[PDB]
Amino acid sequence: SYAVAGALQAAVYQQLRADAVLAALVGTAVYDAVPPGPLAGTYVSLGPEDVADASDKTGAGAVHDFVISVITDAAGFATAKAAAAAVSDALVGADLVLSRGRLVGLWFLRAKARRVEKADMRRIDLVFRARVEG
Amino acid sequence: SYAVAGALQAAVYQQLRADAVLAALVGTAVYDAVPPGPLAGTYVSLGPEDVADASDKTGAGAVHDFVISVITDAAGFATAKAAAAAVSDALVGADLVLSRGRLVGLWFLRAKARRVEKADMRRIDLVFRARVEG
Amino acid sequence: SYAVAGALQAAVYQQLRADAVLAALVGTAVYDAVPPGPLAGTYVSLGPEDVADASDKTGAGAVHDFVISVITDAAGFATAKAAAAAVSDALVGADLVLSRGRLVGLWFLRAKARRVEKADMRRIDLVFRARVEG
Amino acid sequence: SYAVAGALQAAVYQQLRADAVLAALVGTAVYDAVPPGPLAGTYVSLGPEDVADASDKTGAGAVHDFVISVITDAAGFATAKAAAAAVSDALVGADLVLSRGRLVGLWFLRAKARRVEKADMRRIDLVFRARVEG
Amino acid sequence: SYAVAGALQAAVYQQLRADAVLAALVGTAVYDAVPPGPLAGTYVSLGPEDVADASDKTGAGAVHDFVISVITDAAGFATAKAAAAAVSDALVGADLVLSRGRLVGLWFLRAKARRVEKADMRRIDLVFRARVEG
Amino acid sequence: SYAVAGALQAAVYQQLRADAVLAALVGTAVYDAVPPGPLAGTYVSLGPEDVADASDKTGAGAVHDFVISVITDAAGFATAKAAAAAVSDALVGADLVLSRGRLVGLWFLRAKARRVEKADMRRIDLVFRARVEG
Amino acid sequence: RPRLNRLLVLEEAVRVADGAGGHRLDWQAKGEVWAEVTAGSGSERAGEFVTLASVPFTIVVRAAPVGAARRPRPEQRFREGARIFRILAVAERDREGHYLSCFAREEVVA
Amino acid sequence: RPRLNRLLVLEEAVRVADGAGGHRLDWQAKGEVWAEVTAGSGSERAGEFVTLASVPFTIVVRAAPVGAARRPRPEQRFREGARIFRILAVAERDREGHYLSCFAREEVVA
Amino acid sequence: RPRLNRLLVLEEAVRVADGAGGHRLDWQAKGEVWAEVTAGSGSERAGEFVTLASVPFTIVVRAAPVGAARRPRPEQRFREGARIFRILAVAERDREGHYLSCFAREEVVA
Amino acid sequence: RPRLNRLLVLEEAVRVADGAGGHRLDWQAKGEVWAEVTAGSGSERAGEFVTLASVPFTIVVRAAPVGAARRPRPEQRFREGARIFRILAVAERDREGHYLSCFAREEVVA
Amino acid sequence: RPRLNRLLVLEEAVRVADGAGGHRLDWQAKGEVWAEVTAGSGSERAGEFVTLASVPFTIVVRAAPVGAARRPRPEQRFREGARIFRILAVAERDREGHYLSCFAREEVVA
Amino acid sequence: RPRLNRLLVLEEAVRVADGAGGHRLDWQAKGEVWAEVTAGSGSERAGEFVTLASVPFTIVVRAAPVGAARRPRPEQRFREGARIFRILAVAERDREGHYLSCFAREEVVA
Repeated sequence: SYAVAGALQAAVYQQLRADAVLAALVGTAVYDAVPPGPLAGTYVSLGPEDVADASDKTGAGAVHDFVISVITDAAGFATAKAAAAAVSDALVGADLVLSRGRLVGLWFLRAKARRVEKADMRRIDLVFRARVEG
Repeated sequence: SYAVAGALQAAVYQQLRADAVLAALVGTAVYDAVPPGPLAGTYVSLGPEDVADASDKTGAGAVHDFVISVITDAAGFATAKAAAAAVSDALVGADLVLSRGRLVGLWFLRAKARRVEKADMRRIDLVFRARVEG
Repeated sequence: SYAVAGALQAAVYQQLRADAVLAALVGTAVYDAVPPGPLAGTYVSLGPEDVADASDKTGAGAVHDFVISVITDAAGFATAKAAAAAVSDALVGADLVLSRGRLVGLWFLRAKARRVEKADMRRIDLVFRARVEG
Repeated sequence: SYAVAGALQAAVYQQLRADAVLAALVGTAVYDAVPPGPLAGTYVSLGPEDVADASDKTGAGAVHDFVISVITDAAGFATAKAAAAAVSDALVGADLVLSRGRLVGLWFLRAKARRVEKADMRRIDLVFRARVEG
Repeated sequence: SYAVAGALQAAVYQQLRADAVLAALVGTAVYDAVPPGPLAGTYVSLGPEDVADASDKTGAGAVHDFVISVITDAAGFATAKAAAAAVSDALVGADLVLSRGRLVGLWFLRAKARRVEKADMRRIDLVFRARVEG
Repeated sequence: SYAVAGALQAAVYQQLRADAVLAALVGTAVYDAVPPGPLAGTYVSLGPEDVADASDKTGAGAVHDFVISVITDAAGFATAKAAAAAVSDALVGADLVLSRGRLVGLWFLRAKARRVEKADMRRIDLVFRARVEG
Repeated sequence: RPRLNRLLVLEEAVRVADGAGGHRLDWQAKGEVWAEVTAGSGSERAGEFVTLASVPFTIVVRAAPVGAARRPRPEQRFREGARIFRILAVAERDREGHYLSCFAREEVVA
Repeated sequence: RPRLNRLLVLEEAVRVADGAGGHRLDWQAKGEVWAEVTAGSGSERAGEFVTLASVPFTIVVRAAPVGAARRPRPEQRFREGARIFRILAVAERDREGHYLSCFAREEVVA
Repeated sequence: RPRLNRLLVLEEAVRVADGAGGHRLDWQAKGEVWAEVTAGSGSERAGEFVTLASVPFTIVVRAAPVGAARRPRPEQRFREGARIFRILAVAERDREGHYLSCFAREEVVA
Repeated sequence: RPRLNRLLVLEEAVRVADGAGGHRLDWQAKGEVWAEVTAGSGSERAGEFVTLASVPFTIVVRAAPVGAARRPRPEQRFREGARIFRILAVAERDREGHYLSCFAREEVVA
Repeated sequence: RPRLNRLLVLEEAVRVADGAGGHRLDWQAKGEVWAEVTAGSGSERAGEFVTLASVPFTIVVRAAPVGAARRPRPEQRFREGARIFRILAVAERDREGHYLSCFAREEVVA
Repeated sequence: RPRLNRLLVLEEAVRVADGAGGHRLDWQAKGEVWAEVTAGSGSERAGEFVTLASVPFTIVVRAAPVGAARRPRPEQRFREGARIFRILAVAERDREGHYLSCFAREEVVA
């Protein structure tokens, strides 16, 4: 998107699947591309960001408002909350390492939670603001 | 959603199904996941919140605007009002106990009321603001 | 919706079907639940409110923006105007009696008027602001 | 809608079909309810108002933003302009007589013009502001 | 729409099909009503205005925001740009002659450009502000 | 769109397909019109601008907010990021040469990134602000 | 060819125009036709605030020239007792032109 | 012609009006009919917050005049044990008028 | 093969262009064709502010080369008395090319 | 009449309620049925972020009274090895009542 | 098997690329095929600002390997005189592979 | 029973995971199947910025157990030369289980 967005999704994927919680609560089912197979059904997904172009005369940066959705096949979605709670416990104030530039603050934004389809699957989006500096 | 959202829906479900009114007006039909069977038809439902990220330098919190819908198969929906009146009598200024952090004020917000489908079923949403502190 | 909404729709239904005009202009066809039969076709309907939560530290109230629609099978909808004129003559500055709390002012708001379907039926919504005090 | 709306559509229908222009440009095809037959095809239509409730402590009034559409089966819609020009020449600053109250100013508002369906028929809405006093 | 709109579309059609550029770039394919035949496929179209009612106590005028679309069957739409560039070169600061009143300034507004259907045809709208004085 | 838009898309197409990166990351698959064949599947597309008419008394200009989308058939869209990163590395502060007038600043704007269809293809729009001077 | 068995009281409304341009309907009765009424697949349909129950009901009557009283125009409705059948369109079912398909609703409020 | 084999307890609700204009339903039982129940293509349907499982179930009973107790109006529902069949519409299936098609749902919450 | 029985007055409008670019139609008559008119399933359709009653009416005439007067172009309309049949498209029904399907509406305001 | 050839392990989940009102499913196995599985027209369907591949799969088993273990309720799912067939609805296929149509998905992520 | 009777001038456009990335089409003619043209149900379709009249026109030609001149690619269009038939897709109609279904429009502006 | 005549090179992509969670596909070839390819009704479909030409192409191969190499999973695609057939779903066409319906696209950019 902006130049940092190649490295940002890579590093927030690496801070995920390293937290001990959400590894005993989701498992290995944290991905962007879905591994085809049986579709385990309590995964998360980390793809849709958008940029709010916060830049400079000398240099330029980006505000990545990336969405991490939590999808859960369970009957209620109290299961999907603690998995999303372990997302938000892992990412606000992250201070991680990027491959192009660095980020300065990984804050938290709106996080809606609803039934996507036939009321069988439950999507909890989690928008995180990622002010990165190129 | 935010870290408190695992405990918030759990505690507002426990303050429901303990009020004496709405137990003689709905019954045991307060849930998130629907118990399959005959579908009694005068239930409520407590799932869709969203967060408005009110946080701090030192610590962080959340504004959960959770929706409690009231669904009713009766011909008119004066039956659905008093069940929703017993929702709102049970929740504004609740001062309940959470498992992760605590809430500081459970206020009241917009509460629309309409016919969802074929004008046979009537949905009364009730948005409550839940400023919780992690 | 809010606690007064059980009594508000009940009392505005009772001030309707007591006005002499709209009793010679609609008849007994003022309802929420439709009486099944032949569908007379020049009815009104009083169900969809929504609340704008005007409350207090000490006590709480509500702003019910309830919609009273006027439906008419006549070819033109000059017939539907005077029935809606007799709605608005009956309700602005009503000062009626409620069963839970009281209202302080039943004002008037937007009132759109259009063809709902196939241009055979004509819907005149009439939004009235009902600031009630619990 | 408001109490004046029974008399307002009646009087703006009577100022129409009395202008000499639009009587030689449309004919007798000014109506709300369509006379069934062959559908002449260069008519106008005067039904959909909405109210913006401009009222008082002592007395009450209304802002009727009524829409007069111009429909035309001609290939181009330069024919529909002069018919709509004869609408607007007939109504801005009208100072007509009502049966319930009076109006104080019949101004002019937005007037969009587009193809409704299959690009065969052309709709020119003409919104007129009618501040009436009950 | 307003009274000038009968003469405005007539005069902006006459300033088109008189520019030397867009006559060697479109041809005779500038119209409102489509001449039926083979549909040449690199036409423009001048019909949908809307009015923003800029008027007076003494006299009245209009702000016609008319849309001139450019449609092109070519594979890319660099062909459609120069035809739209020859539209905008012909109309901003036009100072033309009307039949009802006159215009005072024919400015330029937003001009979006996209694929309408199946990504085979490309529509370049060009909104021009026409402050006319009746 | 505006007069410069014939030359603007031509010059931003020429600065693309000349960068060394995105030539080893996309290839020759940078176009507006799609070359029919096998549809390689990791292309970009540069067509939909819109104008925000920033002009003058003496002279006139345009704000072209052109969209360059990145489409990718890969399973994840980390591949589509670095191709879009090589777009944004090629265009912000471009200072290129136009055929009609010149541009003064080619800045960066919002850049959303999502799954278009069946979640098989991934679209990364990249809106760039192009303040050109005619 | 259709077997006509129902008696449908055809009804046409006179249009008393009001002051605003809208006509007021009366639905005065017209002479009775004979018809067959063939049902379609019916299901309830969302009205305004009414859960109206509708069924398609292709009604077949005999024909007439268009300027005759016996033609059901789509202005008109049928009525068998208290069951009003609206007329959607009339369509000249037969090849030789002896029979007219009508199209109905029977929207009972339910 | 239909082979009637199921016993469906027809049920009509009396409408006790409340103060607000909405009637309260009771679903007191009515006399039992005999019917065939022919299924349609069924699939689950998104309710309010319920993933309701529905099947079309064209039910065929015998007929009566419209002012008789034996007609299922679309107000009413059928019930076979604990399986409530709503009535969408009634449509007079037979040509001679002996049989009525009904239209059902069987919305089980699932 | 189709049995042609109706006389349809084919009508083509001359396009007098106005000053704004829009042509003005006249619908001067053209020579009469013979045709069959086969109805489709008709229902009323929401117009602008008119509840227009439409039926599909596949009309079949004989054929001609495309630069001949006898071809109904989709510019044109048919008219039988006062019943105007618009032409949606013409489609060359026959395999050998003797007959043309047309496609009509008969939108009566109703 | 259907020829039953597949062995489908019927599975019913016990609903351990959590504190928030949502039950937790286990999908403990139930006894095995015999069934035929007839495919429908299948195509991939847009899931959440998954391009789920679905096929209709009308499954036909034998019947039972509604309060019996052998009835597949639409709560339950089938499973043949690792191919889970959800149940959309059950619909009593046979006229005499010997066979039940089920309705499946087989949503493989693909 | 199809009876081929029309002569369709197949046309392929050379793509002269412009400076902006968009190719400019020429529609130079290619060699003529023989084909049958079977119409579909046609109706007018809302274009941009044109009320385009379209008909489906499944065109059947003979086959070739995919790297041959005789295959109509969906890049190309047919043209019989002044009636341009676009090509939507080509689909290999025959089982043995002798015949190709094409898919056309004939969008006349009307 | 299907007559298998085409040679389709079945292809399965190995999923080399990148750092961000997205796998990178290779589409290494797998062993070749024999199949019939039956076309469906095809028309061009709006892609992203491409006017993609698609046809349904129900492909029928022989069967295998689900943990075998010969089953086309919907992960995989077919390829005949340069004509890639995606796989939408696989659905076990035969009653006895000898044949599998696949579902394809052949999206050529056109």
